[PDB]
Amino acid sequence: IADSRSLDFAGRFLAATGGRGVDVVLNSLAGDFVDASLRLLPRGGHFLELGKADVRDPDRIAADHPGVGYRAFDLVEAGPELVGQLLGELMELFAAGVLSPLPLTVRDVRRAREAFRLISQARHVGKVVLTMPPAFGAYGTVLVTGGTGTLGGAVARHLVARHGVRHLVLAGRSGPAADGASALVDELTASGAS
Ligand SMILES: NC(=O)c1ccc[n+]([C@@H]2O[C@H](COP(=O)([O-])OP(=O)(O)OC[C@H]3O[C@@H](n4cnc5c(N)ncnc54)[C@H](OP(=O)(O)O)[C@@H]3O)[C@@H](O)[C@H]2O)c1
Repeated sequence: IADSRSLDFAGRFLAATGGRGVDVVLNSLAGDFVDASLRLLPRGGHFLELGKADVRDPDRIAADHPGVGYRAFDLVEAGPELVGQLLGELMELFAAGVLSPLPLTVRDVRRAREAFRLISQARHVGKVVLTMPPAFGAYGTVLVTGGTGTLGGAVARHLVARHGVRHLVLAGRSGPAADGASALVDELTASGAS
């Protein structure tokens, strides 16, 4: 480990590798950091830049730092067919217990301003995720307890009418015995919902 806000790392790690340096260097930092990092490829290797400030020419790097293939890249350069394979390979590993989702700072999308402030102040933890408003869907089941009531049944009619609900379970102590129950079922089932 070493501090990211100084350049001590550059001569701290070459000293820890005994001058061999490393074999690959993934950068996000700009400015003087770019050159200070190439110093950790004395024996050459890969050096690859995510940051889009201070992009460099692969050839004047290969010259000034023999055996260093430099490529600044963006995830879009992979192409959609490759992403699928890569994502397949990753999901294989998440399911094997090798990779774990990062720490999450979660917010409701309607509260997105504050979320971007967290991010722009570097005060988020790991990954920020925004979660959409509540919604009923035609996929999956919806439970309406007391769905033989003044409105509980009226809600059921309306969920299927304008919320697209296609699967319902109405519940109550009486259950089917409730009056208007088998009548409300036939009414909703005719509306296309199980
Ligand atoms: N309607 C209004 O103007 C109004 C106003 C304010 C608040 N609310 C609230 O809105 C909700 C619906 O009220 P509502 O006006 O439609 O009265 P409701 O017609 O009597 O419907 C209430 C439903 O809840 C069921 N129920 C009672 N106890 C239950 C239990 N332990 N477990 C499962 N189901 C139970 C009843 O079925 P079973 O007896 O067969 O179990 C009944 O079908 C209530 O929670 C009420 O507090 C309604």
